[PDB]
Amino acid sequence: DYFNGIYGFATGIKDIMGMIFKTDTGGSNLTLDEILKNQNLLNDISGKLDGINGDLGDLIAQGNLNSELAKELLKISNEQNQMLNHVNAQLNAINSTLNIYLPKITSMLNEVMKQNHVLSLQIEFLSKQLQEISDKLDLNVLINSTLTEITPAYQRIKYVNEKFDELTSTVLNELTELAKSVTKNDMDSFEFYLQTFHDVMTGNNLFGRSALKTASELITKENVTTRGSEIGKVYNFL
Amino acid sequence: DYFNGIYGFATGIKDIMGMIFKTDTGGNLTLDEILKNQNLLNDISGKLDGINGDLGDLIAQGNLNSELAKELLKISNEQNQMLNHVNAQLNAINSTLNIYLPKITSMLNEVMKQNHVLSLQIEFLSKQLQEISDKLDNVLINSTLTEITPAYQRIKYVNEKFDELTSTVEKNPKSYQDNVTKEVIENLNELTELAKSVTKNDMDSFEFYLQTFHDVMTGNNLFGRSALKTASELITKENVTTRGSEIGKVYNFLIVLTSLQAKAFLTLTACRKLLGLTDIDYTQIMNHHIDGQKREFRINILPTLSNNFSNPSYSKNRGSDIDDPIVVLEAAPGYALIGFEILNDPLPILKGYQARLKPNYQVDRESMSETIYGDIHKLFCPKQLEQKYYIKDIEFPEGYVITKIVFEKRLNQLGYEVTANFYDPSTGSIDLNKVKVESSDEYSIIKAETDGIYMPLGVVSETFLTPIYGFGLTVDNAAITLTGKSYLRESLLETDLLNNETYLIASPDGYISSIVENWNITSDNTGSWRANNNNAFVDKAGSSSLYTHKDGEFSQFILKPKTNYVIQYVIKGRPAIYLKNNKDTLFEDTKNNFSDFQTVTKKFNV
Amino acid sequence: NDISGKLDGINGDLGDLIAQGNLNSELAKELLKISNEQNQMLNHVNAQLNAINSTLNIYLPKITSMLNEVMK
Repeated sequence: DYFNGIYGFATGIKDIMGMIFKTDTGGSNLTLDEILKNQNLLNDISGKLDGINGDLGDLIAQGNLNSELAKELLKISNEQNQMLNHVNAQLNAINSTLNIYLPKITSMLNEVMKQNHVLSLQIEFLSKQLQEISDKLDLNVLINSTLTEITPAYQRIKYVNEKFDELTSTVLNELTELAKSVTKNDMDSFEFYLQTFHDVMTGNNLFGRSALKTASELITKENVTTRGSEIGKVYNFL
Repeated sequence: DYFNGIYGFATGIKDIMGMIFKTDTGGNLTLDEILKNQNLLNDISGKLDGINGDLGDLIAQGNLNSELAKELLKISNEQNQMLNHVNAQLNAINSTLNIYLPKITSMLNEVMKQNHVLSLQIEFLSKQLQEISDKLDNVLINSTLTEITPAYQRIKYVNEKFDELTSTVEKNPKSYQDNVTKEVIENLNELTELAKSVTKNDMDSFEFYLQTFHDVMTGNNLFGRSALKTASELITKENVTTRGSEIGKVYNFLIVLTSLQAKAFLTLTACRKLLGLTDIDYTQIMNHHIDGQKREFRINILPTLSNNFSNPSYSKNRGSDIDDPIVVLEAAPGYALIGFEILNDPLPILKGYQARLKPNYQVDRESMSETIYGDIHKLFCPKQLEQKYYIKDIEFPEGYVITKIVFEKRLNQLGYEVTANFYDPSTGSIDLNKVKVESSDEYSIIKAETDGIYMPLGVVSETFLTPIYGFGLTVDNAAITLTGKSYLRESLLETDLLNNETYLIASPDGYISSIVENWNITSDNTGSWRANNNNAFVDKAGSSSLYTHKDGEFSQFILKPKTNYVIQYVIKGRPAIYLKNNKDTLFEDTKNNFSDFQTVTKKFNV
Repeated sequence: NDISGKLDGINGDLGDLIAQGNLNSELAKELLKISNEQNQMLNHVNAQLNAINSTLNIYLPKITSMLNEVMK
């Protein structure tokens, strides 16, 4: 087929992002963590209120007790039932929101994996056209320096990409855990590695050595006798 | 607008730290409480309470079989456990909304405000430091890269992310209770999470990176190679240059890096308050660290650096062989020459800045002016015949500031004469009677190429605008170089390398004056600009902007006859700009369409 | 275990007194409020003591034998 360029890849991505951004799940003001936390809290209060109203109910229906008192106990049984009813209200809403959500999500993950497979084919050609280069390589300090500077960020991004692909091609906890790690606000975040990757790529990094610059050198090292021109090989890397 | 030095930045920070340090958040939270659950819990609590209330009253009104009174009590405990456990959650939520959020949102609000003020004072310098790395390609060098980049990346990231989050947290604590949005809560969580990470005592701590940053900066690092020392090296061995002197460039670096840690410490202070840990006054340590970087700069690097500065670019231009031009840059009585810029966009132009001096070679912002000289290509370059260039490195003695430079080109023989007056750093008065004069025997001559000669181009100034005591023209490549000698050293040592008040102006990027009044729109008031309809209004595009729609127009009344002026404006969209006389049009710009803001530069002229 | 043991038998005795009636209304209330305070505290203590007893009783046995085997 045609390869539709970086602009092409990047728009293809933007599209899938949009598709995700426009998926309407249960539009609950609260997170996923807050729904499963609240589900457990309410499920427990419901569980306990049931067995209390159970016990209080058995006491009333064992009779043998004053009329006037049997009334007050009944009024206390109604209040208790109203409260269990009002609780199961909350817990129904939570359980039906989850019943909307997982269906909306599993189909959206499914679609993402599909639309992503289509894009990964448009660049499949070039794992084999880049392998052709490393085979024919054999050393600066300027080269070694940008390896040490980038590989941290490269490894995790690659890892998180591949592991996300592997987990969606088989659908859910394993996925929500990776999700939790990718989105956690701490100094050593995914976003941090994603940013420093770009900083290294463009040379916004104190000394101002872009990796593009350093990669370019290695490719134009006059030992590299593989097909294509310097332009091609570098643009491949890019 | 004045940059108040490192001392200035660092005390600005110390102040904000104090403001945080004196915030009270008295009283028990994880900060993992679902604040959205307030209504849910309040309701369950409300109902459970009144039932346990009624059942309680029944027990304590006696009249009740013993065996039964037991079972009812066991049913009261079950109920009470549950009410206790609920009110736990609901207390935490009510205190977070009621005590905590109010004291926190006002403190974060203030920090964001006082931090915006500091970030402006060094905004100039992300663009003046980027200018350097663009124009850049030992073991001692490689070693401080390996030593610092880990710490640099973490500090920078955590600083930027903390700033981005504190500016977009909701500051109205009312906004957090009752109808709070996923978005309002997510900003607060994102902040408390980053807080938890910034303050966590482990081998990969923020404090650890903040310490090793300083250790590398001062050369407490086995080898004893300071980063200032290495950063100095790279800059002095520059094959193609940027504006300013070695001193300026290095002191720029010094500012960026101190500023970074300054805010590292502020971020740290902030995060500890958010998490309600015991207060640490980082101020003492922060100041010790920043002070050491200064002394290391003042003692070990500074005295090796040049205060020379030159035109950073060149330009191929053809001049006149048949013109005998005189060009005179003369400051007014009380004023001194501060710097120049050759540019060629409208035409070959030499811009000259002047101003009145403050003590210790600083400049008086308000007293500051510029003048444009035209066709300097006829001064600097010949066209078909060789040009002789008398070369002399004119230098005056300490305490003298250059107040006039004259260029004379006669029969393709260019010369210059410099005048300097005595200046007193204590008062910052220039003495108009104590003048010295030098001019340009020893020369260099460039032969004219058909194509042109490389005339100087770009801003000839110090990084921070400062009066000058040397000046000269050099020739090569058929290339002409203007060089001057700044007083930046003498100015840094009285003011900022001593922790005294410091008043530095940064070399302007463009024009700083206009004959147009209220040429820079910022507020809604447009002063001298008059609108006509509600079709014409001020749009807040970050930096504000005149806006027109349908027929909406803005006008301003004004020039000497038969002279050339330069018009430049920064425009977006599809406007029409006129200099109309109610009969003639003197200048027109329609037919220009832009997606975004550009700058447009033209000239105009009985 | 000790705090639990003591709190239990007091709340036990105070509980029996309330449920044997014969008690002024206003007073029977205050004694109930003093039973809740006591019960909260006993509940909160038995929380800790349950965790401790299950760690020692279920968990440690199954874990120490599993770690033991793994080491071997």
